Amino acid sequence: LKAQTKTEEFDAIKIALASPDMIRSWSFGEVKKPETINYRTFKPERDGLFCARIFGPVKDYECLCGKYKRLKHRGVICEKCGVEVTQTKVRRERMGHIELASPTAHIWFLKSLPSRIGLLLDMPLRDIERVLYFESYVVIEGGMTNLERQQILTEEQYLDALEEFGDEFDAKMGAEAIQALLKSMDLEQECEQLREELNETNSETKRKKLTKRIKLLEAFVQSGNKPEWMILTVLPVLPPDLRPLVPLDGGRFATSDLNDLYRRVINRNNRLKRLLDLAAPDIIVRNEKRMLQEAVDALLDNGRRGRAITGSNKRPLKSLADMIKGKQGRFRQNLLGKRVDYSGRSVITVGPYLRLHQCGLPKKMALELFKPFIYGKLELRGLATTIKAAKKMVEREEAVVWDILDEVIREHPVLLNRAPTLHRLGIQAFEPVLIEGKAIQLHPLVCAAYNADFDGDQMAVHVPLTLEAQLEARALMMSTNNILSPANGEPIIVPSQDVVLGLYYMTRDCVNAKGEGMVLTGPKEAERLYRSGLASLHARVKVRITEYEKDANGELVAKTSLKDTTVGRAILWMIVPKGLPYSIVNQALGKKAISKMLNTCYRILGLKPTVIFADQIMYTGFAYAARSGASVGIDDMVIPEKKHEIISEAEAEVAEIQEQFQSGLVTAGERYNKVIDIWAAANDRVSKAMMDNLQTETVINRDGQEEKQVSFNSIYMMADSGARGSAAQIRQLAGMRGLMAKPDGSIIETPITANFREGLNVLQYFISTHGARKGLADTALKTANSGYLTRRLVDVAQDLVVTEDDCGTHEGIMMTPVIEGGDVKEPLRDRVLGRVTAEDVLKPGTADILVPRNTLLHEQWCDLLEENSVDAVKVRSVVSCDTDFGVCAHCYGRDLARGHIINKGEAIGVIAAQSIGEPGTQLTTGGLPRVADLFEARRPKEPAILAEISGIVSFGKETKGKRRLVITPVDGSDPYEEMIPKWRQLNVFEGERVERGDVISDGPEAPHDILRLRGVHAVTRYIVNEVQDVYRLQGVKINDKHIEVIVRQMLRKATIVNAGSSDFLEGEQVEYSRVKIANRELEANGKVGATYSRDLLGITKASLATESFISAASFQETTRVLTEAAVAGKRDELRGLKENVIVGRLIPAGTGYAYHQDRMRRRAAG
Amino acid sequence: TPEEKLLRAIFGEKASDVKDSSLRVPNGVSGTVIDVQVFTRDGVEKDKRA
Amino acid sequence: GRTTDPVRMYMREMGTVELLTREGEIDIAKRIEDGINQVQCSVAEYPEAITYLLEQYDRVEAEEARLSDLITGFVDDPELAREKFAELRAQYVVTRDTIKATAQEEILKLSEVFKQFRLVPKQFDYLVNSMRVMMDRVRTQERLIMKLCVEQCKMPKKNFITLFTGNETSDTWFNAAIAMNKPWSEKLHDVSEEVHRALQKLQQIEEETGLTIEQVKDINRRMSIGEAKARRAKKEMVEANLRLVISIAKKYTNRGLQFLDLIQEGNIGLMKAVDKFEYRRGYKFSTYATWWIRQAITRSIADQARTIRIPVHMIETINKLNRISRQMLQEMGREPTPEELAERMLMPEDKIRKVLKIAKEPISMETPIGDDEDSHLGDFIEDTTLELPLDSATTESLRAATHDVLAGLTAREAKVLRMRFGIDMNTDYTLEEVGKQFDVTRERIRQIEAKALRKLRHPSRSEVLRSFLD
Ligand SMILES: [Mg+2]
Ligand SMILES: [Zn+2]
Ligand SMILES: [Zn+2]
Repeated sequence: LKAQTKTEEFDAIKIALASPDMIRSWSFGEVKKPETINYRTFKPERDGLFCARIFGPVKDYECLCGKYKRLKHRGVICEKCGVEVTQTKVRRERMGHIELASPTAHIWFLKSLPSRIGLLLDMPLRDIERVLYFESYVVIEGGMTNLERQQILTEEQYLDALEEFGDEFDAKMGAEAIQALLKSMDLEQECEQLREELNETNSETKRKKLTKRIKLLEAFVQSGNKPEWMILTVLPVLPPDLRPLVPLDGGRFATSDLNDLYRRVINRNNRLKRLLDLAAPDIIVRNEKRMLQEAVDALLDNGRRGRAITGSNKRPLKSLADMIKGKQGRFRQNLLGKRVDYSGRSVITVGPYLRLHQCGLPKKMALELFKPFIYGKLELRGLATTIKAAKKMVEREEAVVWDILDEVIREHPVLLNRAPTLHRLGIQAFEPVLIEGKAIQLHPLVCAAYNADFDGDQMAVHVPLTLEAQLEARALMMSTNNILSPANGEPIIVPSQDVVLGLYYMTRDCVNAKGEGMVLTGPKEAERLYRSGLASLHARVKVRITEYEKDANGELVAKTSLKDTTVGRAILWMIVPKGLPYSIVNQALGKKAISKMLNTCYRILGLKPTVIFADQIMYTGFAYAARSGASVGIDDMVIPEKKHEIISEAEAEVAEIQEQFQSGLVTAGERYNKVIDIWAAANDRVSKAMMDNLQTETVINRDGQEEKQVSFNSIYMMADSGARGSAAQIRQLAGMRGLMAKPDGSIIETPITANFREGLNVLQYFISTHGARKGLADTALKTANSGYLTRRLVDVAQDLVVTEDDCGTHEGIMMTPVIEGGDVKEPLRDRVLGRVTAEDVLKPGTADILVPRNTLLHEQWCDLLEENSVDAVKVRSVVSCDTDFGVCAHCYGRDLARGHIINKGEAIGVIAAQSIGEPGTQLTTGGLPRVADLFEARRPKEPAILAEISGIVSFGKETKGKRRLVITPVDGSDPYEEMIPKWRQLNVFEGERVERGDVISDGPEAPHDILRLRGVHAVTRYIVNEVQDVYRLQGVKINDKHIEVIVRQMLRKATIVNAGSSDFLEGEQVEYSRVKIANRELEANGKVGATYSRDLLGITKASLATESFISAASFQETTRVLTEAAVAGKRDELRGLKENVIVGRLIPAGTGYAYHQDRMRRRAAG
Repeated sequence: TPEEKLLRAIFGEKASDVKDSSLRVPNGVSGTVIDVQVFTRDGVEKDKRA
Repeated sequence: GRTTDPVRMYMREMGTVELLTREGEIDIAKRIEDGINQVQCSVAEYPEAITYLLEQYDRVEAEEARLSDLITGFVDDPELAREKFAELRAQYVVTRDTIKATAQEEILKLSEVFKQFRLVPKQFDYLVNSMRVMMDRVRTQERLIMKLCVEQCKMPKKNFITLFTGNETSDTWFNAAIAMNKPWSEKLHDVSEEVHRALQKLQQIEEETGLTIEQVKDINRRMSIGEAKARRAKKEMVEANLRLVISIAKKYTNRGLQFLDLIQEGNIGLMKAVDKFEYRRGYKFSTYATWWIRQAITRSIADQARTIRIPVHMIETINKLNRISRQMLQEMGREPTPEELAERMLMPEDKIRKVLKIAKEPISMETPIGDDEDSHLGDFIEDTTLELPLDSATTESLRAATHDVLAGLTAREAKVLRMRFGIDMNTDYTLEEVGKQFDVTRERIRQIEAKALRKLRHPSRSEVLRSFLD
């Protein structure tokens, strides 16, 4: 079967050097003229940069001369001036060329950092350029006389050598010379010779270089490029509509700078032809060749020579290289962004009446957005005669069409997005609800995920046009379908502030009120009791309730009892569906507990009940918060009655120490520390005074004289419930606020003795100012840093997607509680939850299999684990997965917005990166830079060293900057001898044995070491635990999984040690290697298998390694990537995400996985 | 072109040699005209309104 | 060292060349005279170079050409030209029949009278070209006859040149030297059919050109020599005088062309100056060359320095226009009205606006607009040539509307209407044409059409097609 010829749908792409003939293939004519347009009739001047004959008609299906104007005549080339009449779009397509008189270097291959022509010819750059400028003569094919082949002579030397050597000696100069070198070059001969030379001499200096060069040469052979190609004979011209001359207002014109450049090249070239035909002296024609080289170089990539300036304008003219590069990056225009139809934006407002599955959409906006749909529907029913008339109807805004829009809106979700998109939840899909007004209404419960306040934040809407986009929006991007953070299984739909103050005020108990101690049949008459004013919202009461438990087998058990609770809890219980116990609502319901309620509800009753539950919780929260009449007054903030006294005593301390300094008893510095310490203590005193007073000081009467309970004071309830405020800010409101520091960071020894409730004075405020500005600047900067980190992260991962289902390995990491120094800084439960057991675990007794090998440990399995005392669970990690080029779902974990195991095809690397990066603003050596350092694998500043090998050690030689440590293992040879600088204080015992990876000194260690001297599991544990230290210290929840996938990408590369297939020291993909040695262990050589060594590459480095050049050209240096790929003739197969986004085809993740896989298998097949 | 022509033939319209460039109030903004100014090239005849 | 920036690698390269002494200019010029005159004389000694000129003049008076395309004047009008040519032809018709020892003195004079003719450069070029081509033709047979002996039939070149020189036509060498019993003698028999048959053109040359193969080489050899001398000397002069070119080109700097572009065009100007110069007028070469270089520069700038090329007189006009404003700027203590300079100038006076507008240069499409942000001017240029989807839909709908409607009429009325217009068919048809394809032909068709439209004109129908009018 003929495969095909004309346009199929392509796969891969290929890049290479271009032939004079191949360049001529694209060219439909030679531009012989600098002229553009006629200057009156603006028609293109034939034949020039803008030409109808070479390129195309100026207007659709119309000849230039005007003879053939009819759409009937198409493939006709007009007799007058040949122009085939065809759409004017082709003027945006067709190429052309220019035949250069003298050969010309392609500046991309001359100035690329490892100069291509230069290291191909094994010639230095300066020599090559020197020759190019006609400043020296260079030998070519020297024959046997006196002279080296690449040797460079001068005027006198060339003349002398010529007088001696006649023929059988050859030298040229300028571009023609270099081209002669490249053309004369035989790669094959060099190959043979170099292999031999490699073989004979043993020196590292010789053979390293030798081997690198021969490999380079064979790589360039394999191609298909040949050397002469780096030198330009023919120069292609960019199609004119891509560098347009188009008119403006006032009759003015504006055009691309490429026309200036091309014009320059053409003029100088033609002038060179002239100077050749006029028989000009060498000095002149040479200058013309130099100028032409400069012109071509300026056209291709400007700035690697003189930086030509555009006409009359100082600003340097943009060149083709700059046309490719873009800027603000690192941004290739799919990357930075692209304008999109069917979309809009505006200020957002509240809309609490909404179910969380919908959003208020302004009438006008929805009208303008769904316009084509409205047209088509209108004429579908017949309300509009034709599409034209349908426009005129909606343009009239006739009364009918609103009813049609109600139809087109119903089942048809819209995408809402906010500005700082961090994690994937930054975009969510809702159902449009038509709303009067220009503002968008956004569900309160979602305000968390968006990080969207109501202070004038704006949101953007997008319409999912195609059917697949509607179903993708509804089954994936839908609001209700992500109720959980992808970072951690904890609910992101957790009620925020007003609502939690509502449920808190509802469920809390006072000591006494109306209805205290009575008895009621159930929640119904409890609410009925409250609403009529008889019983207080909160009063201690026994009521009969019926709870349910599903603890039968998939079946709900009913039970009823008398519960000691409050009227409020009783009323609220009406909302709690089915199987949940009454215990959950019987507490005080803080922002934390109110969340665990929802979480438990989800993991018990499923999605739908959790959704409707959450909705109800929000509604009742708002309503009862409004009923509550919560407020904030000036007397709501209570200053400790003991404050002034504390201030006084602490103030006496300073004067004690001051007198001591005047008496010389204490020095200056120690004194400073003392006074700073006394004030620092005073602050804690006032804080822990105001907190006692504020918290418990409601003293209230029940029956007998007195009792005291937690306060009903507003600001307290706010800070306590989790609504808003915190003990720090409350402390700053009532008690004195802090100690400040000068710009230096030297902390002022006179703290602010006044707070916000009292007035601050001039000094106190002026001193607070610096802290303020440093705060704003710092946070505004940490935004940028966070962004950078996420970027590095997704660049490092991306294409990692769940590919296979089960790789089926017993391998994994050993999961224990973190158990740090105190008790249990994080439990075993959270660490092992949602993960999959590597192997079947014991009871304390055995042949008892409680959990059998690979079973996703869901909450129940985990609680079974907790019932027994089990202290340890080996867990499959993404880092150890046997599957190549991705991760198997069975080894990943369950985690998702859904509680079920991860689906085949979801791209986990991206959401991992996003998950690590979203909280990144919250982080305050330590901090966010610590995280960056960890992921970059950077060796610390003053690191320790670990024993290279086990066995007894001892000290030898002396004081040469290093006092050597000689290691002595039991059985093995001694020879490992390391040189440790003696001016650092050691640890290791001169008379004792040390295991490999022991402390031979103190200080932080480089993870490279931890990988090498300890091992893979050790280093992944080190990374994950350290970054988790950074985050967890800040109260950030990030599952180990994501850091573990990042880690997997970090160690991706490994350097070979042994042999039998590939080269000795090559850094190479383990996936590649392991696949090749697993393939090698059988068949092939019976076993030739090659050893490797795992390598730790930092994220920014690991991102550098990519097979796809379309991808590399995105975030890397474009100019270098395209060259470096072009020489090798590198053929990009796509495969990964970035390239497919760039080329504008389906993502090979997601819904796309089905397609790409289906195609990928169809490829390399029958 | 074709059927357009046909259409003009049926309805007999003199479709103009003049396109409409008139300045009209931007979509959605609604107000009252408080003033009008007319600037003319020095030497071109002032229109009636001006 | 070399800082690159080719202005330097040029400046330093020419900076070596020494300034000519006053006398040295005369040395070079004299060398030029010698050199050229050599090729002129070598042309004069060529019989075909005479006969050709004769036949060409015979073409001139036969009205197949004009006197301007043959002679650029002699030393000295058309009647005078006619008689001068009569003189040339006369010397030709004597010299021709004297080819019986005495003729030489007359052939020299034939050369002289031929030398009195100043040919159009194109004609001269044709002559010299023809000569050298003739020498290529001789080289053909020379290399054929050489290789057919030495390389093929195995004969030494040493003994090959012996019976060669002085004859190389007759059979004295070919048929009398093979019997010499040399090791290379009997070997010559195998190629004999190939050598003697190619000898025809060889002896033919002495007929056409009227010169033995001996002289044919000599003459244009001397010619080549002269040419070489000329180019050598002239080059020397140019290279000597580059400094002048640079010095002038420094005046034209910001006119919109690069420095090296300037100095190169000016270099070409100097080249021309050397080509047309004569030291015999006593006019200094410096002040004579200055004009030429300045001419190359000025004439080049006007032409190539614009993205939109404009005619020269236009540019001049624009310049004048820029001056008037200089007289009258402070004079009309604003600026002169756009209509004032119009009356100053000689021409119609509304042309100011047009000319003033056309003369403006385009703006860089990369011109940065606000924020320094990547929004640059060209990013804001919309495509007005594209058709909106909203309209495209209505077009695709118009197709359905008209298709339905013509499906409503009678098939012959539908055919006549679809025919009368370009509807779903190529071009559209003259009503006569429509007749012929119908065979029912004339006034007749139009009737149907009218009524056809009439049927479509009032409803069920028109309502839809009517809604299409905006
Ligand atoms: Mg905000
Ligand atoms: Zn034409
Ligand atoms: Zn796995």
